[PDB]
Amino acid sequence: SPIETVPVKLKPGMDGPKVKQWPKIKALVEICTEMEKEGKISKIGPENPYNTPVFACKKKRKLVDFRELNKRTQDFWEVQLGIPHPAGLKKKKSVTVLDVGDAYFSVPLDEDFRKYTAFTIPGIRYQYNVLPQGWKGSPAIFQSSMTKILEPFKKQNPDIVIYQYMDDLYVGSDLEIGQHRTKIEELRQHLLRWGLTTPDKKHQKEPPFLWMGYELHPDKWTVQPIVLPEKDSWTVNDIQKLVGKLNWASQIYPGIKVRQLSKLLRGTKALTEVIPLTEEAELELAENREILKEPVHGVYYDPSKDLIAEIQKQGQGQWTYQIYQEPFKNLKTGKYARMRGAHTNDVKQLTEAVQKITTESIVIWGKTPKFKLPIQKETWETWWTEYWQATWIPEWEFVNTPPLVKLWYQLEKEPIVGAETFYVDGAANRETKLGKAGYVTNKGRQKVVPLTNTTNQKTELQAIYLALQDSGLEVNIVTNSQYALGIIQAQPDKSESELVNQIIEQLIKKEKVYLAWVPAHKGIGGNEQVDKLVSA
Amino acid sequence: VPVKLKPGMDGPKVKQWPLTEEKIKALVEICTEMEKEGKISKIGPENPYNTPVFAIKKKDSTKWRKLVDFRELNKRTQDFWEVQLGIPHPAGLKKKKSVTVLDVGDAYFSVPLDEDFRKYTAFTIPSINNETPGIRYQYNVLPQGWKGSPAIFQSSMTKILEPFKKQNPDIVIYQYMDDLYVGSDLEIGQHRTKIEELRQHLLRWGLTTPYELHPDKWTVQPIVLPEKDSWTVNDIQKLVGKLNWASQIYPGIKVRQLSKLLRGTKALTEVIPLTEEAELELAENREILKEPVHGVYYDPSKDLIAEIQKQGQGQWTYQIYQEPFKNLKTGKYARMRGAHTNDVKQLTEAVQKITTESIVIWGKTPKFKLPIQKETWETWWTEYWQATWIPEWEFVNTPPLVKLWYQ
DNA sequence: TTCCCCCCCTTCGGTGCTTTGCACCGAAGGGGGGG
Ligand SMILES: Cn1c(Cn2ccc(C(F)(F)F)c(Oc3cc(Cl)cc(C#N)c3)c2=O)n[nH]c1=O
Repeated sequence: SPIETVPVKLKPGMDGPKVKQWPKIKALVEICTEMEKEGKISKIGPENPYNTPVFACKKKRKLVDFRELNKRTQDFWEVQLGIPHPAGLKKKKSVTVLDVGDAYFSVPLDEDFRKYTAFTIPGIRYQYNVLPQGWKGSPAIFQSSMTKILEPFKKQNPDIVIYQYMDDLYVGSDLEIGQHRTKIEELRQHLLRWGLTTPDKKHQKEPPFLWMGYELHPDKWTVQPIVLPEKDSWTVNDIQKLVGKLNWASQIYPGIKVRQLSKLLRGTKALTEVIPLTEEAELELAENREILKEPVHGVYYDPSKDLIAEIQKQGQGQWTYQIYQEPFKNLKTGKYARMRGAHTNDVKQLTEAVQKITTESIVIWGKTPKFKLPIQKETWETWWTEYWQATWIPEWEFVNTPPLVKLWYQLEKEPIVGAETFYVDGAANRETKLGKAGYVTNKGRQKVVPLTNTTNQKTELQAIYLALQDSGLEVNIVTNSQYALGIIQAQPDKSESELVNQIIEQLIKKEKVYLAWVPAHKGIGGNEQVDKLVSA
Repeated sequence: VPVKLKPGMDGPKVKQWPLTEEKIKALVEICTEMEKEGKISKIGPENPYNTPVFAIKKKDSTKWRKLVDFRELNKRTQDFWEVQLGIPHPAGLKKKKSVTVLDVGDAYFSVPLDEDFRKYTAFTIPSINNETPGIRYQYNVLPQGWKGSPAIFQSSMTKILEPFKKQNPDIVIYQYMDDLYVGSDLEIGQHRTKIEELRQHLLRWGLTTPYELHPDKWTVQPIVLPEKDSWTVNDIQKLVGKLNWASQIYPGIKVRQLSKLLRGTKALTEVIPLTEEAELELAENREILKEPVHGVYYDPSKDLIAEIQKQGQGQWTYQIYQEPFKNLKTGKYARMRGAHTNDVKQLTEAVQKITTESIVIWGKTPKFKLPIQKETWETWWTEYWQATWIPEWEFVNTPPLVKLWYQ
């Protein structure tokens, strides 16, 4: 019965909502009378003109419209910072899942705020004497009251482990099941002392247990069956559902790719047009279904051992990790396909995936795993020593299984003897949006090509392109644009722009390349000539 | 002591980053004892404000200290820190000989906090695997890290220091956050005993209180030019580019005779002999670079920006400036202890050294421009941090291709 | 006349330079998980 109230107010500068009164009157009150029998709903006089849009559903159901009150209620901090994950659950000998019913209907709301959650059925005006369903502050207040109730019991019993998630308790113990039933009985009695009507035998469970897409067996765990829709005419909505289901199922199924399935979503107009699939997307979906065809399982945590988060590369910006504590007995499986930045190579994506796995594992288990990256230590040293950022990877070993990540081409550090030198430049007019890109070598050979709808950066990159076309194996390109040199220095593998892609395709073939920057419009050797050519 | 926000700003609403199990279960065992003796009291959902919190280990003392990220609450209540009362920076501390750093944070654990303001200083201890909702807390006594606390305790600290200051006026006393800089001209052997005497005197005031930094060694480094007899075309091009880039910072820089020296489309490698006119021009340029930059002055109204570059081989460079292309200070940091351990480490002690230098010299922490990706910094900057302050930083993404400070 | 928490991709706007294009980041829209 007694639960201490929590202060609740409104955002300053306005009163409660007041929507027009609505003109069921006796049949629906019978349901509400039962609430008035216990004390869920009270009697409000005409001195409280606040009103909310009433609404009644037929349950297969007062779905009250709170949106104005929901908007004007003061800010409540969202203390639920995540969702418990099965892979972080320690193997408990005895388990019991309690589903607290009448959760929001047994927490008293503060007397000052009661008048705002009004209800109009004309007389008698209703007000929610308890925590309303769908209100903004209901989850936080209920969760904090549950924590305040459950803290003394957890202090009394240290070996009992209780996971709370909104309106549900999950209790585990190393005790024998005969004593575990007893301990659950004292837990239920203590909970019922405070007015919470915890079920005694109706909803208590025995293995397997069920949670959000989570079947929990005595010594394993798995997702609930993910049925991927099968159809011949896929619209965008079905593609979105497919992508979501595959992303959810990737938590335990290894080897999932959804990049080509999502690429079809690009360019669509509305949520109804039918987008035909390609061969890439169809093959990827067939592979996903045929790897999802067999059942796979996870394992629970074990603090006595060390996590080991392997990483593999599935080709063209897709990575997969299998966090485990025992070989071939996974704890968790994931995937990293996010590509940030328009110009990156494989090592940058690998270290991004490493940081992602580190933060996920700190969230879930509490300690960073021992990575086994598919990268040679010498390659990582070469990358991180000669690069302008501060890249780190916590602790790792090497995995000798291809495909293997490595740097592709190495720009030379010093000018190379006996090889040709090219002076490239491009210029594009601001208004006409037309330009020209050209180069002058040391032998006096000059070549220029007009270009259309290419700006200064574009035409500078095309000048680099011509220099790489017309040169030999070794070459020294000299530029005056900072952007071009910056793009080519970071040693990218692939880029969203195709011009950078072909530049990289040529840099792969060349044996030795050196790029040097010189200031523009200041008369440095061949810059005058290559600017006179583009100044025509 | 009433405390108020700056009107028209919402309170701190920053989310808590995930923490290691060791850090979480040390934070819990610190916060329990803090709550037992009234320092912090639990709070409910109705408090909509939150600031991060995380555990560090100072000087590897095997014990754990608790930092609360107050970088936003300070930005809100800068009025209580710069308008109400802020201690002016002693101008003589720039030229001092040796300074020691002490912590008087525990001395701040006695002054009660403003009754209305407490609800803003709320933090949250997370839980592993989201087992239970994060245990929330709020502060009841003055907090260690908020710039309002030095403003409140300035009078009390001054009354504490008046006997020792009067007895020994030679030492210069400065206070930033809850840290104290004591600056002595005495010998190194006696300076330590004098600092121990100061600590004992602080103890004798009923307030408990728990390194020989030498400010005078900090001088603006001069940018240097290459020097060799056989100047290749590529090296002459690099020199001309460097002179162009330095023409902004030094108005007297002139590069014209070398421009006439490079006329033909010559190869970058073949040696081009350098005449006597260019030798005279190089000598004059080095003479100009011998003098320091002219025109840089410190304006307390504007903010300090500190840029960091990585030169590889465990070398970093920093430039503290207010108006762009006019560096208020330049430097270089190098340590082989980080490289054997990590690389974000090197950056972390680099930031600590820069911020300590700027507090001692100017009197306020710079806004950093780190050369690091945000995720790999926010993940790992708590494992090596050891200073009870946290300067504001922004991350750079465009590569600083210039890197002409060390060519 | 359902409220939120969390993840993933895609598109839009702000933002700072690289300076008027280009490359970042975050916030919004779909999906997924239900509680
Ligand atoms: C099955 N199982 C286990 C695994 N296990 C271990 C500890 C707990 C604890 F009581 F701590 F919550 C469990 O209760 C939960 C927790 C969560 Cl997030 C979801 C669900 C569901 N549906 C049940 C639990 O399922 N150990 N031994 C055994 O048979």
